[PDB]
Amino acid sequence: AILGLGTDIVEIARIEAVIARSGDRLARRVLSDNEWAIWKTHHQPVRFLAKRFAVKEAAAKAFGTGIRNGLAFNQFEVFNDELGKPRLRLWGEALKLAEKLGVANMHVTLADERHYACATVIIES
Amino acid sequence: AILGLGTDIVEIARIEAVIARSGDRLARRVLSDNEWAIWKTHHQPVRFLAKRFAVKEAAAKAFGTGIRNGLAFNQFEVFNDELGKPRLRLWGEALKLAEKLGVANMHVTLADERHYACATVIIES
Amino acid sequence: AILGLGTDIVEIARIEAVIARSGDRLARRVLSDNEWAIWKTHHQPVRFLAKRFAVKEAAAKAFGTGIRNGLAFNQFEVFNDELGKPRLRLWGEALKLAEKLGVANMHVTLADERHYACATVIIES
Ligand code: NA
Ligand code: NA
Ligand code: NA
Ligand code: NA
Ligand code: NA
Ligand code: NA
Ligand code: NA
Ligand code: NA
Ligand code: NA
Repeated sequence: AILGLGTDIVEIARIEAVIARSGDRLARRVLSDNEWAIWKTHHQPVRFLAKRFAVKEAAAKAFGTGIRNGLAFNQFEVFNDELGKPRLRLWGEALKLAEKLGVANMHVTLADERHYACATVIIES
Repeated sequence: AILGLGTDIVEIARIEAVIARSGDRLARRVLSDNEWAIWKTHHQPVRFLAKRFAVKEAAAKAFGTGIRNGLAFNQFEVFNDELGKPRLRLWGEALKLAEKLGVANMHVTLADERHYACATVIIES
Repeated sequence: AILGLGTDIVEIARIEAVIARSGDRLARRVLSDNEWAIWKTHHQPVRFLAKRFAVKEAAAKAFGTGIRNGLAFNQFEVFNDELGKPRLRLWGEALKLAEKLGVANMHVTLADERHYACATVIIES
């Protein structure tokens, strides 16, 4: 029943340094068009981006494919449900891959301390 | 089937600072009566509290309840079995919630370094 | 169904300090023959060893640390498949224990930042 498992850890100060070197580049690689617009106006953009990077990198690793099946970051996004829990929403080729794998349930968890954000994703049939 | 997933990370030095500001308040909030009695005489109270917080916060996220404070920290506790695996024991509304969700198994794992403790919890039917 | 869950976090500088004190001792203890051969010529050997330690401690916790004696980190070999995905290959008593437990699938995920490596392992029937 478990189709894949993924984890990530992000050092928030490293993302801050990346933004200072190359501006919006990291945000546009990692965020969807929708999420990019929220980062542009967020009050804690570095922490927002660090936590999203953690979730989306964990989700990409959970899907677990090489370049042949690229779950590009620009075809899925994270949102919070009514309880504040992170949830994944997929479209385009990202959603097509989930259908091909027979993904029936996705589990997402995220935590952050001052200096690090960590996330785990499990996809299941 | 996986019913929920939760993870947490705790910066031990942040817990140390919390204790310096407000004494036993954090311990009284996170620990059950039984766990409080061990903390009172523990040789590493800060680390004991940091690791229990990580496990119990991970566990609350795995239950992922919309019941306002449905998995209250004062209604469950952690112990180790003969294999060294951390285990959850629930009473009151916490146990009622577990029964309503149909929880048949609870998997808990915990790790700590000098500066951080982390934990992941999966509940399953 | 899930047979076990384990997580670990490794402070890389702690591994680096161990190596400065006792050289190859740690690597020779925890790594399998295959992993030892990579450690000897790796361009980032300390980071290699720290990440392997994270997987081996996570996998040990998943199987159950106090189960038996004669289990050892060098029997939890990690390798990369043709996609670069980390995978477990078991030898000796670890392989026997897996067969006794009815392990049908093993899921491994690993992530590293500059100061920490973390891993989670799930074994399943
Ligand atoms: Na921190
Ligand atoms: Na306190
Ligand atoms: Na204890
Ligand atoms: Na115990
Ligand atoms: Na348990
Ligand atoms: Na700390
Ligand atoms: Na540490
Ligand atoms: Na050594
Ligand atoms: Na780091």
